[PDB]
Amino acid sequence: LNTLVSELPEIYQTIFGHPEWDGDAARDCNQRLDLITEQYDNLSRALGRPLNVLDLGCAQGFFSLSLASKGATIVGIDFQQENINVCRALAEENPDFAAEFRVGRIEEVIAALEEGEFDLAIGLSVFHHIVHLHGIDEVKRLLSRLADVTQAVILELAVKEEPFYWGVSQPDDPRELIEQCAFYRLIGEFDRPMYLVSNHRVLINDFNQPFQHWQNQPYAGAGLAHKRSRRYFFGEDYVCKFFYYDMPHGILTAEESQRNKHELHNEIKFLTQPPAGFDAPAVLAHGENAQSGWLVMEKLPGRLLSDMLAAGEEIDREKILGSLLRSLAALEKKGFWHDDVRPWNVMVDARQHARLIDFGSIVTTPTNLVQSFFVFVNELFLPQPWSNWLYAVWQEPVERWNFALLLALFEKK
Ligand SMILES: Nc1ncnc2c1ncn2[C@@H]1O[C@H](COP(=O)(O)OP(=O)(O)OP(=O)(O)O)[C@@H](O)[C@H]1O
Ligand SMILES: C[S@@+](CC[C@H](N)C(=O)[O-])C[C@H]1O[C@@H](n2cnc3c(N)ncnc32)[C@H](O)[C@@H]1O
Ligand SMILES: [Mg+2]
Ligand SMILES: [Mg+2]
Repeated sequence: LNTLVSELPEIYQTIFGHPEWDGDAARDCNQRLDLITEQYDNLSRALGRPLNVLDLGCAQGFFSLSLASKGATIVGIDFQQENINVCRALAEENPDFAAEFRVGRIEEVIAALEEGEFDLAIGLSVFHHIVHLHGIDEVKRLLSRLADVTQAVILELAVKEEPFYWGVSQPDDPRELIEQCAFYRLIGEFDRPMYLVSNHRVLINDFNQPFQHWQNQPYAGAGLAHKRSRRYFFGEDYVCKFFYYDMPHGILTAEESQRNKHELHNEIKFLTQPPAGFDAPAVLAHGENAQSGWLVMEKLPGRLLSDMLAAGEEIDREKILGSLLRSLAALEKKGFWHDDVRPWNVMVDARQHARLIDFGSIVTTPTNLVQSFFVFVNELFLPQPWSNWLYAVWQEPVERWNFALLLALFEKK
């Protein structure tokens, strides 16, 4: 071992189980391990078993042995013979660690990966070299591939502003390397951001679950209103709203950024403590960091009224309207209003019962929202008896218009 460590061109990491070398090492390593193992455990638990882990550019093997040290079956790749020779030496000293090391290039290793081989892959301070060599677009395709064949990827990414010659080749924002992947979240920063990424699972600390589908817009036909700053992930029994407070390319203004904040805090305040006698979807998890915030809630069944109308579906307008008026009256009695009641925020189930979603639209201060509900009634459809209903409402003075009165009048023929 002694000789193998002199044979290293550089001592990059702490050498595992050998404090004699801790001054020679360029990187102290512990702060980043505690974040990596914290995520190892989360995903280990969610999968229900120990993990297969791929350590890309493993250096002197510190992170792979540290993980093998907890039942992980690891593979370590580095393109320097000297590095792996040290890795195996350390692995031989720890003989019951399931630990294997290969001399290889990340580009080829990733190219040859089959889906499921590894649950977790780790790429710390290595992709910048590859961006310099092969370019931004080639590295995005490597990382898409790597995310597709694993459940989770941890990356620590060098940034352009660093005073090295390869800095100029890097994108403006390190998020440019991973924004094409479905899910990403910043989990730390050192002296360099560290991201947890996945194309298969929502990875929040208390909510680690696969998703079947995700979208970068709220509904068919929403356009680009949120400038792609909100992501929506659909599981079996949940929906996760993930809002970025800040985006690459500077595209989100300060006001757009506040909008993402207010709307999310507000929804959480509401769903966390909803007014008695109001069936609101349950909060399964929520949190935020400096970059973003998230809310995970129970998935209501059915389809958006907007899509049912788009597909020309046969709907019961009486049942949709009554159920929707019953809950708007109910909210109103308890001092709440929804300021965005439109087809695309109404979910309709198989029995034609209608529920609101998008509860960040809730305000707690009436006629102006009733007025606007007439646009909704109009989008919904005037035949009778709904022409009479509406004229009955219009005989009252506008100041008197509210949802109790819309509902009362609607219950008379
Ligand atoms: N509880 C839920 N159950 C089922 N689907 C939901 C639920 N919450 C949200 N959705 C779906 O996710 C989409 C986005 O949700 P929502 O409309 O609440 O987000 P938003 O960010 O407020 O967007 P916008 O205000 O632009 O409509 C909805 O259009 C709907 O398809
Ligand atoms: C700066 S280090 C990072 C070490 C370790 N992941 C960490 O952060 O502690 C970069 C490592 O990646 C290896 N490396 C760089 N480019 C590589 C490539 N294309 N293929 C394989 N290994 C590479 C180097 O040999 C070196 O050990
Ligand atoms: Mg909506
Ligand atoms: Mg909304």
